[PDB]
Amino acid sequence: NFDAERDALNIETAIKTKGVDEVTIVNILTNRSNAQRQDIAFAYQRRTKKELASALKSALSGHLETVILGLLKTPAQYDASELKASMKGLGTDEDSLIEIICSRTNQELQEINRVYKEMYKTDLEKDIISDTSGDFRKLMVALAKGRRAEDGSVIDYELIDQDARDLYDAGVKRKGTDVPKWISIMTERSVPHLQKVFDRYKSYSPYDMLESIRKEVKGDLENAFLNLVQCIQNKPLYFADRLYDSMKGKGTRDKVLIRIMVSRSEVDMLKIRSEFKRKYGKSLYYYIQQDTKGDYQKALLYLCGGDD
Ligand SMILES: [Ca+2]
Ligand SMILES: [Ca+2]
Ligand SMILES: [Ca+2]
Ligand SMILES: [Ca+2]
Ligand SMILES: [Ca+2]
Ligand SMILES: [Ca+2]
Ligand SMILES: [Ca+2]
Repeated sequence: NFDAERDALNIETAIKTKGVDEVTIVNILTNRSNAQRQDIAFAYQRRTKKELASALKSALSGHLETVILGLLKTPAQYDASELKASMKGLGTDEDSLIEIICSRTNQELQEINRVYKEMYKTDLEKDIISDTSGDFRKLMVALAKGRRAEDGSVIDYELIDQDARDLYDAGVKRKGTDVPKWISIMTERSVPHLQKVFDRYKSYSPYDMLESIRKEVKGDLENAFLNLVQCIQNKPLYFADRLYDSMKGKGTRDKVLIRIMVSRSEVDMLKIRSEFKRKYGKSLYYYIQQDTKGDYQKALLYLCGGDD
């Protein structure tokens, strides 16, 4: 039913339309898959002798442009560029770096690592190492390797218990914190395993994993661990809370809102929407409506997929 050549045509027309027909441009790209958008972009370049992304960059502006260009990139290219941007210039955008490095799976990170080097001619790890220091750097480096254990069929009950005690002994039960021990367990073990480990941890500790983290560390490192545990325990809820934070207050933290909507639209948006509505009483759709306007809002609402 999909027709790249045709979509590339309608978009060329929309762009040509006096004043630029954004509604049409949004209606198409926000209602197509990422793979389909890739075909449309190929069909386009052939018809115009110019890259689709490049054409939309000249034709669009503001937050809408940000949404659209992000959508034209493959998942790995998007993440790679968002990562680069988080480290660009002196200083670092810790939140963004953390959000991506903590939430992506091995398969995603492997591709990201590959695409990153091709795009920027340097390894993601090298840039991370240059932009970070201390335990925070250690954690971000280990997670970025994308070498976490795969979901096994056999539940390792003995390991689950030892990991829990180790986590407990490394923090709550000692002066200071054996951060390396925490980094090792939380980056190497499979997600299903760690979910069980965190439950077993509650059998030994009066405070769960998240609260333990708040008690033991601070700064970027504390932020990384909290984000990571959330992604392990309930990723869809993790994104729902970040979505809530980017819109709850004055204005909007557009960069966060956009990245999540673009990067999770084809992954688990349905679950994010469900967790969001359950926790906040109103739909994700509703919050986007109150915080954004114009073609930008319409674009985000399409990526949302519907109201709840
Ligand atoms: Ca217009
Ligand atoms: Ca522009
Ligand atoms: Ca930097
Ligand atoms: Ca900073
Ligand atoms: Ca301690
Ligand atoms: Ca703290
Ligand atoms: Ca707001």
